[PDB]
Amino acid sequence: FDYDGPLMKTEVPGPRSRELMKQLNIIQNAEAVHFFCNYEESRGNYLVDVDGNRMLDLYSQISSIPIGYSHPALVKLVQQPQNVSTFINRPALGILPPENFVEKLRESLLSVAPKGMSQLITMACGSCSNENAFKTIFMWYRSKERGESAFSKEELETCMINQAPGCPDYSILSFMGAFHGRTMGCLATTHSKAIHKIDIPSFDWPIAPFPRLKYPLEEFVKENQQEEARCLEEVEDLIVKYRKKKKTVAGIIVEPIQSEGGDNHASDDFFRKLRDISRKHGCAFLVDEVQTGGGSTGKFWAHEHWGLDDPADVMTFSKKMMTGGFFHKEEFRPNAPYRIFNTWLGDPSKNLLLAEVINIIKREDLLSNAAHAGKVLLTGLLDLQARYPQFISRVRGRGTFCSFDTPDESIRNKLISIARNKGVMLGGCGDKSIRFRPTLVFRDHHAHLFLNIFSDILADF
Amino acid sequence: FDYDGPLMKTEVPGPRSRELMKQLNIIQNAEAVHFFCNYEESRGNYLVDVDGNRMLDLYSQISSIPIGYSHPALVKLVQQPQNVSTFINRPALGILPPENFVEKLRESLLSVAPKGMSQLITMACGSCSNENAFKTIFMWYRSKERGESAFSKEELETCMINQAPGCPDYSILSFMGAFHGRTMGCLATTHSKAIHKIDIPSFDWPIAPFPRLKYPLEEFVKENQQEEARCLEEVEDLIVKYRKKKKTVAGIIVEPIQSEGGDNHASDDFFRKLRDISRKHGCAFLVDEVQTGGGSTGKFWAHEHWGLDDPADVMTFSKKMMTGGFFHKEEFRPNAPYRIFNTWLGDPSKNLLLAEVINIIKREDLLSNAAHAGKVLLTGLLDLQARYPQFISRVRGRGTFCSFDTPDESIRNKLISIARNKGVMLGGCGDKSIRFRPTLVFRDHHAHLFLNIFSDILADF
Ligand code: FES
Repeated sequence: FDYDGPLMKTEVPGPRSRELMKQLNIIQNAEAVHFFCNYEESRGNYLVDVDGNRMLDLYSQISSIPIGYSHPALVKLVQQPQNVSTFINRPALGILPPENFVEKLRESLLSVAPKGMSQLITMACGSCSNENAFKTIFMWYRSKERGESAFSKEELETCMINQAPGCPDYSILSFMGAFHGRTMGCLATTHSKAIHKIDIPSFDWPIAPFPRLKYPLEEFVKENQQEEARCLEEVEDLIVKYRKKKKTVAGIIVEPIQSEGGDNHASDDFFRKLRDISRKHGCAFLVDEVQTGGGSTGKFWAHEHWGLDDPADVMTFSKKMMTGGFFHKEEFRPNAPYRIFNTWLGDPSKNLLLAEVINIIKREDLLSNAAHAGKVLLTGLLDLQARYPQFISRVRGRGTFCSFDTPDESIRNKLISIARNKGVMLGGCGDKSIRFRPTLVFRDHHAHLFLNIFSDILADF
Repeated sequence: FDYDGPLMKTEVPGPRSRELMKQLNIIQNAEAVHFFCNYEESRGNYLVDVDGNRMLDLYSQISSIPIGYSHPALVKLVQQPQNVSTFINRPALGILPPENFVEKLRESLLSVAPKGMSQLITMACGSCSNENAFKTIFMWYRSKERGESAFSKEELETCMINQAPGCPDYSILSFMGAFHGRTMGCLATTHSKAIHKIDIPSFDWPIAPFPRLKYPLEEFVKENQQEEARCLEEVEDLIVKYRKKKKTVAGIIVEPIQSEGGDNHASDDFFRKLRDISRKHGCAFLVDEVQTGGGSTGKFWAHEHWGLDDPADVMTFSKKMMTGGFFHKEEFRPNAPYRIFNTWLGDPSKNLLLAEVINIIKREDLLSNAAHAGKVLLTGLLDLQARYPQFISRVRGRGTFCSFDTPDESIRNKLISIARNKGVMLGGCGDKSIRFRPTLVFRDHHAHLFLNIFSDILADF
């Protein structure tokens, strides 16, 4: 169920990982590879590599492993003879769903629907979740402008050759620091790192500032309100400007906490006021919970903290949820089939696993546990921040979704490398931040284990 | 392995399907659903629905099931204890690949690499395959223009805010009638049906005509030559035109047989000459084999019929291949990591299945089987075309990738509906075509089962 602590045999990557990396690098650029893994031996919060190292994994495959490695409840699912068909007969779900499709959706995604959103479409990853949410929003916007009218002859002819009016020049507004995926639509709304964006054609869509809070929060209450207000004003200005340019903003996308761009937080007030700005200008409000969703902030969806009855029009998800997709309000339901569509629309085998994951999260109270273990973690980070101000700053988080900055990227990288060799896997986000993304079976004692290991690391650093 | 023929109990959709379709329609638009399926009872070439109907399936989940339903070799894989981890521990493949990653690629995709393409990146579907192929091509074209110069100050700045020169105004040339996926980059190269395109923002990229062959091929040799030469000229004119527009064509994307757009074929000669045009103007030649790939034309990749040692720069695949991805030439390898990247990059459980699928295709000589079973099907279609000229025209195919036209969409849909009630599932493409996409365990005797059912339908029509 759970190993007792990490156990290191070699530096990481070790000799066997380096050999496999060399082989992989023949067929593709393999420079991003950290090391090669023995998933069969990995269990709970512990990842085992091919050199026999066992590390405490606080990165969880870029936040996508919900209840740990080799979870016994999922092992038993794969072992049931009745589930074999689900793994080897993949349907074109849009046209030929399996008998249990709706019941399995009730056991899983529908049991955790966000407030106000009765509709659900499934997708296989976070990028096609967001792309199809964009499309759903453009279709809804044009519907407001035209319907209940038929498509015009001119629209139908021009859309086949990539021309207006069939292909409108509408826009989605996004934020600096955002990350929403890397397919060409998503990528236009992504503003994380130059290397993600460069040499790829884009869209002239509006880009607003996301707030940069000053820390510690109790000392900058007024400065941070002013910063949030200034950003809200620029959002509203942009929407007016792009309407004048004939590039109407049909929707606004935002993450509840910006991840890849550097764990940027903002107050619940900011998001509430942003939701209002959205409604006020007839913009669909798209909340991207691909990384924040699934419980690590202490609530199943992070937008739940805003306490709104109408938090959004569309919400996308993936990663911990195993499958992707988006919930949406009834009024965003496409008016005809084959507009939001692709071959597979997810995968029933992922829904099979997700239903059991959701069952475990509920039965074992793991939302509460993330709040609790996350408070232990953050408390400890604040203490190390106090004791090592020359290395640690802007300690921040919600639930286990925590982070801090280091003075620069070289130190960030050195700390992550040292930590890994000591048995703890950490992720970097932004320039010089270190981020935590523990699985949902991360408990108090894992937090205390990390803190005691990292404390020793700082003392020797 | 397989039943002996279809066995119908009810109209399709029957009462239990119509009840499930009503439930699903509460949570999403379910108007595209044909019926609900019992995949556990489905076997080989036969799909069984929830009302107990057993249909000969000649659509195979939109040409994505490679060796039929519930194949016993695939059943065995899921039953093996050693494989449980591959199904429940999904890795972030770009950073933390499993120990067997490279070896399982040697057992599967690399054992069928196209000529001249040493590189391989995996993706989870056809859309992100084509999206990342576009990006790979744009990065390559820019590298041609700048290398050995590094990224300029201005580029690194402008790319973060969606502007040139960081974000170039390059284009991908695509063909009328094409289908390449529905994410916003793919969608700009798709020109299949207005319903796919309407109300979605697009890119101003060049669109060339795809040859429309006249049948019988034997009576139109000169005209078909001239038609292809006309299209080739128009492609080359578009590349020149768009270079002047300062919207340089970085690549050309084409299907070896256009599927969704209406099963449009062209000669092998046309494709060789198109490949040469691409090279001549320094465009990458991107061949989309998401639907034609995996054996049904008699060769593993449909471009293999062209007989070239250098058939393309990049080739994408998905559907029958279980996983997506693209092969490409070494000169197209990304210079830096994190440019072509996403969380999952495919799924090792699909590679596990695909290695076994490829083993079966080889051991059971299924490429040659598809050429033979396809010839028998096409011979029978030609006979029906001679006997029923009021309903059947332009019979055409390669391997089991066959199709014919009916007089109008209304008749097409009625014939599909009648055939389904008589035990055979067919697909449509374009305005008024009926298409065949049988699985690779479709045999000459299944061709005759279909032909005899369809002959009775046509006599009573
Ligand atoms: S774009 Fe989501 S799986 Fe391909």
